[PDB]
Amino acid sequence: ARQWQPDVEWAEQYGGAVM
Amino acid sequence: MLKYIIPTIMLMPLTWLSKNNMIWVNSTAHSLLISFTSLLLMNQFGDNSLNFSLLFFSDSLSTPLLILTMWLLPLMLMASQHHLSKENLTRKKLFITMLISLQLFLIMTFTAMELILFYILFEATLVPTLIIITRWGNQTERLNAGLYFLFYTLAGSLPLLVALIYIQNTVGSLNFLMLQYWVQPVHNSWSNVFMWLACMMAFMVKMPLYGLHLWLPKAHVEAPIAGSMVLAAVLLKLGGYGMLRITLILNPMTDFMAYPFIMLSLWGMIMTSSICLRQTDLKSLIAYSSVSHMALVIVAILIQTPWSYMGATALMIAHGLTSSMLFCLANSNYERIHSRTMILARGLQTLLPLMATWWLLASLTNLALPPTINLIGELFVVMSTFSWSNITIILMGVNMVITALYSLYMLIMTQRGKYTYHINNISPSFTRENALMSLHILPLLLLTLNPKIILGPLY
Amino acid sequence: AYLTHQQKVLRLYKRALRHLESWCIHRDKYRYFACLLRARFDEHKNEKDMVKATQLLREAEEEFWHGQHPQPYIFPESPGGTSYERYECYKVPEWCLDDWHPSEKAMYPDYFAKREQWKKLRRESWEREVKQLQEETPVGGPRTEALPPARKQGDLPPLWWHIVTRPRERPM
Amino acid sequence: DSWDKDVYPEPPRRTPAPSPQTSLPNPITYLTKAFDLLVDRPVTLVREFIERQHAKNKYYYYHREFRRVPDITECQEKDVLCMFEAEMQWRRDYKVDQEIVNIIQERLKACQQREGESHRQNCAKELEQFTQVVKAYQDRYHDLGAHYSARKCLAKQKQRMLAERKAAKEA
Amino acid sequence: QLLYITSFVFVGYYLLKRQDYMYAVRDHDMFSYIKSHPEDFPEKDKKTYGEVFEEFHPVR
Amino acid sequence: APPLTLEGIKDRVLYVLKLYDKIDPEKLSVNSHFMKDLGLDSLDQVEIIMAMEDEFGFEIPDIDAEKLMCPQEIVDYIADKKDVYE
Amino acid sequence: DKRFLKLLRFYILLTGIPVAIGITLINVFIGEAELAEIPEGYVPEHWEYFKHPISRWIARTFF
Amino acid sequence: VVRDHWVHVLVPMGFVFGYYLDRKNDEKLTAFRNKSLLYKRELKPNEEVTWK
Amino acid sequence: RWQEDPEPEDENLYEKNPDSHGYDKDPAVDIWNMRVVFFFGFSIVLVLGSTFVAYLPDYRMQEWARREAERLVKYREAHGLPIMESNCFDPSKIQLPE
Ligand SMILES: CCCCCCCCCCCCO[C@@H]1O[C@H](CO)[C@@H](O[C@H]2O[C@H](CO)[C@@H](O)[C@H](O)[C@H]2O)[C@H](O)[C@H]1O
Ligand SMILES: CCCCCCCCCCCCO[C@@H]1O[C@H](CO)[C@@H](O[C@H]2O[C@H](CO)[C@@H](O)[C@H](O)[C@H]2O)[C@H](O)[C@H]1O
Ligand SMILES: CCCCCCCCCCCCO[C@@H]1O[C@H](CO)[C@@H](O[C@H]2O[C@H](CO)[C@@H](O)[C@H](O)[C@H]2O)[C@H](O)[C@H]1O
Ligand SMILES: CCCCCCCCCCCCO[C@@H]1O[C@H](CO)[C@@H](O[C@H]2O[C@H](CO)[C@@H](O)[C@H](O)[C@H]2O)[C@H](O)[C@H]1O
Repeated sequence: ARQWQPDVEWAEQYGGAVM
Repeated sequence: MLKYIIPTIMLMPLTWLSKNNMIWVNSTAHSLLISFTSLLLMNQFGDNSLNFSLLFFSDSLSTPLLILTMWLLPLMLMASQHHLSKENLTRKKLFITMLISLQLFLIMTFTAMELILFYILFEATLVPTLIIITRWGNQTERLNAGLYFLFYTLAGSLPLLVALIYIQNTVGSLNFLMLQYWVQPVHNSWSNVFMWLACMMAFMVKMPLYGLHLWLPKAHVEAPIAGSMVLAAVLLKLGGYGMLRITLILNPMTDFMAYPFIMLSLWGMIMTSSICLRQTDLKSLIAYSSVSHMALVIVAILIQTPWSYMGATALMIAHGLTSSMLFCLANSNYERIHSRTMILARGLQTLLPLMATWWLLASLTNLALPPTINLIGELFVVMSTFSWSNITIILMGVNMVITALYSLYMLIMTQRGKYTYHINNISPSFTRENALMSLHILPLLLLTLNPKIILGPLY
Repeated sequence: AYLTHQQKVLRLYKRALRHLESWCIHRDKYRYFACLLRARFDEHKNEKDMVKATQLLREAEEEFWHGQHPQPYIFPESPGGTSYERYECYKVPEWCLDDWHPSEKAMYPDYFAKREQWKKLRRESWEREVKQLQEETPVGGPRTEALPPARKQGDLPPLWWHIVTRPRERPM
Repeated sequence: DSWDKDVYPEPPRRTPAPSPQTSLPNPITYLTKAFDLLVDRPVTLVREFIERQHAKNKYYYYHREFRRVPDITECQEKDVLCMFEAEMQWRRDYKVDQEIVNIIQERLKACQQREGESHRQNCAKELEQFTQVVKAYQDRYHDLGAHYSARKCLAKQKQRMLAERKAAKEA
Repeated sequence: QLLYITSFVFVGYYLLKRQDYMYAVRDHDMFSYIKSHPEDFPEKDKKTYGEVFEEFHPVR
Repeated sequence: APPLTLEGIKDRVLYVLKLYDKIDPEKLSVNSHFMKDLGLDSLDQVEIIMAMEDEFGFEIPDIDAEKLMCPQEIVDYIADKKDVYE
Repeated sequence: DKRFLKLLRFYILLTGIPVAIGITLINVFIGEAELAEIPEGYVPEHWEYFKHPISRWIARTFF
Repeated sequence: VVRDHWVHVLVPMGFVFGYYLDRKNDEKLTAFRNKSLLYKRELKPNEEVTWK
Repeated sequence: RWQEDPEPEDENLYEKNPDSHGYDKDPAVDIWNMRVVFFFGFSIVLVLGSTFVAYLPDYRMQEWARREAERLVKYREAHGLPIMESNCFDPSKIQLPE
């Protein structure tokens, strides 16, 4: 199983106005 | 110590300037030569330690840890080069650079004569370890494992920094040799109680003390094999080494401040051993095994007897080689079935007969079979802790029963029984994998022939 | 229980006789009581009231539980017997032969030539076997674990490899 | 012999002469003769050859003698240069005194085996000398702790001396 | 690359010289002040451990 | 133990049936249905299986036993478990 | 598995056999130092306080 | 010397360089060479430093 | 949903190299990496390192202490002095409080 890397759902945690 | 520091740094140019296909050959070959030269540190004397210069010294406590540290670097390269085989070339060199920088900090940590120098190098190990886990870990939870590791350590280290700087202010020096002659007794006061806690709680977290141990199973489950080898073998020992040095200046207050932490270790070792019986993850079982084994070291260091320091020294070395071996053994399975579940791949002795011999040897050392140094260390702690209070023999005796139960249960679950029908990719053990286990078990067993060199300064 | 009433009585009969045989030991003694026990089953063999027959069975089970041997005889290779699973450590799966080194495979040039033919036969038959199951399984999936026989000539029964190629009971 | 018999004494060995009362031949006698010829002679010849090679190359090694230096009782407080030499001296004495207790324990253990069923009466001096030596060692070093030192050793002695002063002042 | 090394060494040399000088100044001030105020830095009458008393804490 | 053969298994399977008083040793053949041809009932079939179990020294589970209805089926079942291919 | 254990024996014996032979020759032909009293006014070298030649050589060379 | 195998001297050379630096540092710490109460002695006919 | 490489099927080194030692895909590198590990790891560190440890000169003066202890026991028994006296320091050099 290859190394996990952030997907879109993970990245969108950081795309809002606030955390 | 420059005869070891400089060669270790030279591993960086060697790796970076090596031909593309030779990075693993060159780094492993020359890191073994450095390990060979580390045997010159064993010019120990009965009375005086080996004091090279104003910055670094070696005594019978740091020498075995120094030899263990430098022996481990070539073993981590062997363990690492498989799962990194598809990695980008530059990122391979950076991974090897992180391991080299970790050895560099570690050998200086164990030889620093100044405690504030010790602290900086002690705390510098975090950076390479954190990077290894979070960058080359394979799962999502490697990011949380990084933060828990980071903030558990700093939570204790920052109080430690304040306490050390306070001690240099009032004593004038933090040179360890000076502190042996200028040490003054610590009297009862709330101020000295918190000075005691600051000086010790940073080391208790790295051991780890039961209660503060929950960062360790997280880190292990998420770290790559090389991160697990260094973390189990050496990094846990930083706390033990720090406690063996700092307790010099905490007497006689350690007489009553030890009690809560002995209770946590005496009870914690029974509970962590019992937890090992119900673990479903193989790496998590070995992690909880370390907590149980390191609780003996905390008890031994805190009761402060000649027999307890000899026992604690032997335990740290013996557990270092054993725990590293167990992690590598579980990794060899994981590289095949790509899972850490202990019950997934069973009856492996049928398919991998020689790897089943390594499993047996590793388990026997874990349960401390005489005359292995695992038992010698464990026995000396039991003998001295019995003198401390006879009732402890019950908890010590029970722990040996439980330790046998889960060590052989892990052997029986994965190696015996019927093999799993649908798992049909169990290829024969590679020469690389067999050599890796023999380099753990042979030196571990050889030290039985001459155990004095791992019994510390009170031998 | 999945078993019909008729199946339940028979399993009790076989179970009852075996525990009776443990008590008696001697064959002449066992023969005498085995015939008396068969008589008890033969007495109500024609009962037609399924409430009485069901009662007769339940009472019989209670009697067996009171009279069972605490240590009944077990065939050595049956579950619980002294030889059960004794040989599982000698059963190696056949896929292990793929990992043999060429020099190891060279000692049996004729066995490994036959082995390739079976592997070829497995490869060639698989697609048909999958198709046969798809076009015979009712919508929603199977309702039982029973598998079909082959219909055409030159077709092998679906899902046969791990049954045909399983290890021998005395593999070494 | 090859060690100092004074440090490791052994009473003279009294072995009774054979006085057989049986016509049969003693099996041990013949096995002794065979062992001597088969085992002892070739083993001795090899040793004698080796001891001839050693004779042609005779070199010496010495037992290190440490000069005495002022004790911790004569060191000014916090004077590391004088404290360090008194601490190294104290540690060498500590390691030597551990070996004296081992020599006496060895004498005691050898006596218990040598005397046999009579050891309780015949090993009274070895037992007495062991009891006295263990008392002295305990008074010096017991309970100092893992971080022991000449300072802690001295503090233990002073506390003991004060208690004994009150013992004499009380009577 | 040679200019990066040369410029760092050039600036570093003067920084090390000032660094050394400021530490020499600190010692010069400290020693003269000790000279100017004898009453505040009196020599300690140094007992030996034979004369000084330390309470003994057994490690039992 | 000495190895078995298909003809050896068939010889002993019939041998046991020939010593059973409810079966006619003349009407008996490898293909006789214990129910249709030999006239036996469910209870007699159970005892036949127990006799074969005692003959060859191994147990046949009830789930498998109830389906063995002719001597040939018993012979085939034993050979499969003993890996007899003759 | 067989291949690894042959390699393990070979590389262990590659230096093991030469070492075992050398130790034997050192013991037989050089021998061990003889305990002696320090001659008056003689200051021994720190490696002269050990008995075995290999121990003496280690002290002379590395320590 | 070969462009293939010149990197194999970096670490062996580091050991020699480190070993030499270790020896030099001992020169800065000769304040008590032949002055300790335990070990001081008169100098042999050609000796000039008891150790170095 | 979004553009992404599929996970590559796991590879077996024995597939294209039945003599593989598991170190590398290159047979020449694979044998070399094996030799440096076995030679330096076993021939050098473990064999010579064990021999070196076996012959360490009187590690922590354990032999010297026994020899010295023998010398003192011989002296004190010949001159009638106690083998070991409880006071570690000469009481003439001590000055008790009060
Ligand atoms: C006990 C002595 C030392 C204690 C030191 C404690 C300080 C805190 C250290 C960890 C800080 C981690 O900071 C943050 O914590 C939470 C949980 O803890 C994690 O979040 C995780 O747990 C929370 C709740 O438990 C879930 O809602 C979340 O889905 C999950 O991802 C974050 O991913 C991590 O970024
Ligand atoms: C991991 C958690 C570990 C918890 C460990 C708990 C240990 C508890 C230690 C209690 C001892 C504290 O120290 C104790 O208190 C005060 C210091 O303010 C001292 O006493 C001093 O303050 C008190 C104030 O009440 C005055 O009465 C007294 O006149 C004064 O001398 C005591 O003589 C000292 O013995
Ligand atoms: C085989 C593997 C062993 C590990 C590797 C060790 C290699 C070196 C081993 C032996 C080295 C020679 O060891 C050395 O021999 C000479 C004998 O000539 C001794 O020298 C001694 O005897 C000779 C005369 O015979 C004189 O110089 C003098 O009397 C004395 O110095 C040394 O004190 C010893 O240290
Ligand atoms: C005191 C310190 C001693 C340190 C010793 C370290 C030993 C390390 C051994 C590595 C040996 C590698 O030596 C090797 O030699 C050959 C020719 O010379 C080089 O060149 C080779 O390249 C490829 C392999 O990739 C071969 O197929 C080709 O036939 C050959 O030309 C390699 O690029 C080099 O890797």
